[PDB]
Amino acid sequence: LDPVSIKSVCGGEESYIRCVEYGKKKAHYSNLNLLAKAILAGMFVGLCAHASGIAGGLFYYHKLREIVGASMSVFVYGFTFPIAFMCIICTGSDLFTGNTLAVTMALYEKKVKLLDYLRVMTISLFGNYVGAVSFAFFVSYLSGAFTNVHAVEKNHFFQFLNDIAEKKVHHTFVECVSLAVGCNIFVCLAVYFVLTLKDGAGYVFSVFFAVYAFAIAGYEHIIANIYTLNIALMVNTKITVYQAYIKNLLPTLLGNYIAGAIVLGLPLYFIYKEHYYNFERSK
Amino acid sequence: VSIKSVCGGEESYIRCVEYGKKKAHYSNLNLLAKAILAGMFVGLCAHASGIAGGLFYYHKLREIVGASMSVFVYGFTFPIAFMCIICTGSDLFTGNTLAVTMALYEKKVKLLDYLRVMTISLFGNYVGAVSFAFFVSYLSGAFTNVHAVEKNHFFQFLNDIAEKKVHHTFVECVSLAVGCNIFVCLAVYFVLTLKDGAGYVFSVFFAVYAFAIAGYEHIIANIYTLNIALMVNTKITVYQAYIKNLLPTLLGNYIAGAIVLGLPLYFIYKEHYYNFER
Amino acid sequence: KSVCGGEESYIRCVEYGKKKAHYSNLNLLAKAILAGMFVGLCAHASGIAGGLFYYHKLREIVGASMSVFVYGFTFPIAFMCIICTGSDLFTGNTLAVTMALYEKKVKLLDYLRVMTISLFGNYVGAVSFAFFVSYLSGAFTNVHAVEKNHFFQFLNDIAEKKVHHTFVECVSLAVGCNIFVCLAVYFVLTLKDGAGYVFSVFFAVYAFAIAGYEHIIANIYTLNIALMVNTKITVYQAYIKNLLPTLLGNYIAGAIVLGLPLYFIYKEHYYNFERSK
Amino acid sequence: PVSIKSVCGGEESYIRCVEYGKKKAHYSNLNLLAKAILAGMFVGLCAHASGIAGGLFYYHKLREIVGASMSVFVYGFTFPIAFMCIICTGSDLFTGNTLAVTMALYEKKVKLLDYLRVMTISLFGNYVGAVSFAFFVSYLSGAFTNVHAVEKNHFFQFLNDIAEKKVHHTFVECVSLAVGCNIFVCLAVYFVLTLKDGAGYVFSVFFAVYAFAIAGYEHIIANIYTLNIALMVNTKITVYQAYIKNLLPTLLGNYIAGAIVLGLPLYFIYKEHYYNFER
Amino acid sequence: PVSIKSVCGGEESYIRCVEYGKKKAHYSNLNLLAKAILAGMFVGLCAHASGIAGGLFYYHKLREIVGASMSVFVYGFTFPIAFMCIICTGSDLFTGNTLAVTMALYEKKVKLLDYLRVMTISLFGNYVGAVSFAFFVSYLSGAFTNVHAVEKNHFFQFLNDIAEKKVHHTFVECVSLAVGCNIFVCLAVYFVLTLKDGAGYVFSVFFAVYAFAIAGYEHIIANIYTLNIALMVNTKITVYQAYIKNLLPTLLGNYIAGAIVLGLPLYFIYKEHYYNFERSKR
Repeated sequence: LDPVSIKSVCGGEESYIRCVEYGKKKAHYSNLNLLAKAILAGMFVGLCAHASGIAGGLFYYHKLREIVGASMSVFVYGFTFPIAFMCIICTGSDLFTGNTLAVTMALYEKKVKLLDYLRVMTISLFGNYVGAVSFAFFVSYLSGAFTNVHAVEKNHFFQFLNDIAEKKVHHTFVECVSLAVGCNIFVCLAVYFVLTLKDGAGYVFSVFFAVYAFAIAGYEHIIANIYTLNIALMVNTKITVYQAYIKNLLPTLLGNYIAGAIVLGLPLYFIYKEHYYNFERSK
Repeated sequence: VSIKSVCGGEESYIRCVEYGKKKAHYSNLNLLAKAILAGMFVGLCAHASGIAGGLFYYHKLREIVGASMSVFVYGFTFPIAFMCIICTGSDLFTGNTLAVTMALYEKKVKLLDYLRVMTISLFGNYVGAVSFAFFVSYLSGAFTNVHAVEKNHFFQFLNDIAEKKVHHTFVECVSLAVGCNIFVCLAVYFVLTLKDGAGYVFSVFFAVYAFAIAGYEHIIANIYTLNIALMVNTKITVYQAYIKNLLPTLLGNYIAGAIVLGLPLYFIYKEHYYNFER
Repeated sequence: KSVCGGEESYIRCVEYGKKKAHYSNLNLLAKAILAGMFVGLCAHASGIAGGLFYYHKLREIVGASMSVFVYGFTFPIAFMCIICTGSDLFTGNTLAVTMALYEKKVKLLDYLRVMTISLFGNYVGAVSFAFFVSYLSGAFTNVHAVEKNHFFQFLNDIAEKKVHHTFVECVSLAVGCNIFVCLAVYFVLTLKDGAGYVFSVFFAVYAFAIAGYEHIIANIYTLNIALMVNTKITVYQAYIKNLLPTLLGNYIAGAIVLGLPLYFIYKEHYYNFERSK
Repeated sequence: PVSIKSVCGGEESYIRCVEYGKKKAHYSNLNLLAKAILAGMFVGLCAHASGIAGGLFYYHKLREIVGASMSVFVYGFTFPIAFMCIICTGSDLFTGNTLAVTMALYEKKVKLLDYLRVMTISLFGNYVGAVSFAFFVSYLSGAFTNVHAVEKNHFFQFLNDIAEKKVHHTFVECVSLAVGCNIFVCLAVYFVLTLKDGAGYVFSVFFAVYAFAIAGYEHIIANIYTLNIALMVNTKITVYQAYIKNLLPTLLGNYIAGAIVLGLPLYFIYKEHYYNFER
Repeated sequence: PVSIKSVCGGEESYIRCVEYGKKKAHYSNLNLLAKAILAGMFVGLCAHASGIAGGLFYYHKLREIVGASMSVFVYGFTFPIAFMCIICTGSDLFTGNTLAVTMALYEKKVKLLDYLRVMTISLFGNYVGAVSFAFFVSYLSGAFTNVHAVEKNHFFQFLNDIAEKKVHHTFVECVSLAVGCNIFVCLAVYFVLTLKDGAGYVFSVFFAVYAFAIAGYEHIIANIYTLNIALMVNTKITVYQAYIKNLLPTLLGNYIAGAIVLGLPLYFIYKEHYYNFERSKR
């Protein structure tokens, strides 16, 4: 006897087509369903961010730092954080960062009209913001986790956050923009990874490595940064709204959109636009 | 030749709805044993993980890394509980909320069966956890106070985790339980959708690991930890255990499983379960 | 799909347990011996590892955490070999052949023959890999210098602990062990894929080990070799205090706490499945 | 019950290799250039990420105990995802192409000019993408700046040390290190061509990449990224040391690894059965 | 939804093995030689990588606190990639193919002449590949050079230690350690042969070879590469202590493990089941 082979891989035309169709479907939903999907996605992001911050603050201890700095903490933070996108995608959710590439690709192919593009993007952005800030208020702020203690021994869950936030509010426009470009490149790949492996083992680990690289690299995300900076504002961490909404979030937003539609959408449309035709004529 | 293993959203929603539905033809007596066995599994993994963490809680290591490696290895070790629970047909409260409540919302179950399934499973988990705490953890002398400071790294850890679980306030434990049960319901959704074997392990692993290393409270693990921390004469009072820790984390886990994930999910997908029947 | 769980698992298990009696006697003995020396192999490995990390100056900071961690990380490879080769190990089969007995698929004499022969073969394999490999290698010998002796102190520091545990302690720890191992066999026969096999057995065994639970077969190896290298123990302590309670506890767990309930849980399904055809 | 064999042997990996290489030259001169640029982009991005990791693990005090141990390990843990992105995106890397297309040629499926067409388009696009990402992201971010203080300057100092060590080798050393690198790389390509699984695709490449990373091997495209960005951030190196001392030897070695060490023996083993295959 | 299971363990994993060990003997002399040489190249490559890792971790100040733990740990984490190379590219390795060729002989599918021929070709190719990589790559690359400076020499000293531990053994010690090594690697071959799924191959062989390496057992090919590179970079050993004190015992023990300790019970257990395979084949 001899077993039978299974094709657990299919790339190229297949993946691009899957992504364009994904972007196409997002049209014939309704406003409420997209709203809810986006809010759930924001909730998941915020939850995994809470978890990763607590890990980091554990490893960001009074004395470890005098030797090791912020390495172990950022590492475990990155290690803990990617579970979120698995939740998001396998729940049926909508992420603004993940929708840039797919839906602008469906736009380029002249399937999703413009008003649809705009309302989908706006609703997803709004819902993600809602989810993240909500989870920042109810679950985190009321849990007394990241609150100041005035004890060098015990306050290592505060400094960490503070530090990270104090880091994201001193860069310049160009810096944040490029870092967000890198972020969205990664997460778009991560999305491409989950629309291509078509198996359980492949999804988890590809998305894991993508998001771990994103985190350990120090890049920026409009949905993660919202959570972090809002909650740091809830604790009276040494930042303000100016330093957060007016300085950082707009850079990250524009960088994500760029890396989504231009850096990675135009090339992919150009390369494959001629094989997406032979699939639409047949059917 | 070619077909895709993973299936999210619609298929997974139908799956979870039917899984909640099937908890109501089991004649009131398989549920009890299934629950007690899941509780035994919980307490077993908790014993193992507490030993793991008391190892990295040594006298001198505390000074430098201060309770980091302990929590990390505890989280790394705890997950297998869920795999053994699911691969055995057992029943767990924190994971039954989501499914049975979705089934309820769809008018495939009544309030009677819903309430009694909830109650039976809760009681079975309590029974299993306390039984394992008595038979294995207390008589094994693994968590005995050896007053010497070199060898007492197994007791202190427990004393210094439960002591934390019992000096919260209400809202705090409620929120932390909401987080925990969101993670858990999500691990269950995974295990129902992936249906592969690879993610069947690693998705649940990562989810439970985040749960543990984040600081969230789980109703069953709490029962075990606190009961066995009572057996060994820690500095926790029996009032600080049942009226400060279990009530709020229970409420929070039910909140999370029932309204946070369930309601919006049933709202996004109500339409597409109305078509499968026909 | 590549996983069913719950019902089909019980049936797979009782069938796997039922085929152990059509086997000839010697074949079963050979499988048991192979499994014993597999256990001894992986134990030698895990021990050299935990000894590497039981270093003179590393102890004074972390104590013994790194060593036991590496032990638990390395050991979870024997049972993969036992399963893939078609062997038969005692702790793993306690549950399997007791269920076949419950459903009236196996008699008493044959069930007990299976148990005796498998235990004997496991002992043979363990002691054989001990003598012919671990003791002639000169790997655990003493050197009388704290710089290199970290491979012997470890042993002197572990079998001096399995020994001093009292009766109920060893019984409960063996219970935990055999529960983990029963779940491991359940998984490895119900999760139908390589990733599933490997990563559902690995975590179970790592937890068993890191938890301080005692296994009948592993402790045989450890105590034999600890006797050969002239550690600070004795045959009395090695056989009476540690092995008999471990055996009793492993059997109690595999055969009562775990198989007696689920048997009642999933009885009608096996019954009608055998009435099917 | 069903029987499954998601793996395949060497008789068909070689054929897939041949076919992949054969296909590679049938594309336009435009989409090939774009694929190359995209692969270089991926490479530069993951190199940025891995270098920031390694520098994070390069603190003042952690150096005085473990030197440069953990940094290389985390670097090599982070580096591998580049080839996943590349292969699943449909893009081509120059090193991978060196073995894939040389074989297409030996079998006489391709001709002598499309080989060079493809090689040069790929190398040009890889250089373009690497240098572009080095500029738009790694120099516009102040990540690898010389802040001039031993607390944070580690992020730069690491690069300095790595770069300096990379450019002080003799001609015969870099060619051999490059040989090893490209061997591992073409072998990971072989893997992802034959195994046909997500677990495979991910981890078979993870291990190989971690290996040629932490072994101190030299890769042709990686080096374009880290040497060009080094020039930007004003390390203690020089363009002569960066181009005539590393890239020429590295390229020669990568090529004589992809196309001789592994290419000729394989073409001797499995050529007969390719004749069996065609008909 | 349809069920799929990949691993058909036990009985099947024997049959395949036999056929495997048989194909090696229908091949030609050029093919098998090239295959062995490629496997040797792979072994030498991965061993160089692993030594560099371990010495990077064997830093002057790290040793005074940890000894040699992290070194061997990362060595064992890095080495288990040669095996996948050899498996997927179709090479004839010695310690591995010994069990299969035995099984093919015991089952009277192969002759004694052919057995000796295949074994000699395999071992010769391994020696060639490993020495070629130890000279053309590892020795010219100055990786393991002596600098006579402790802040930097930690890639040399590591080697100078490993070898200086492999050549203060006695005969029975090395024989048993080789027995163990081969009981591990033959087992790894069994895993990939019977798993038939992606993660199976990689992670099974990874754990097996990691345990092997961390165990301290000796494998005939790796020791060739290591002792030869050490002789190149002028450690404190010589050739007598290389082939007379380590390689003969190691090959002996490995062959014993392959064809006697393991396998022979696998013939006795299953000899019939092979006979169960032809008559119903047609």
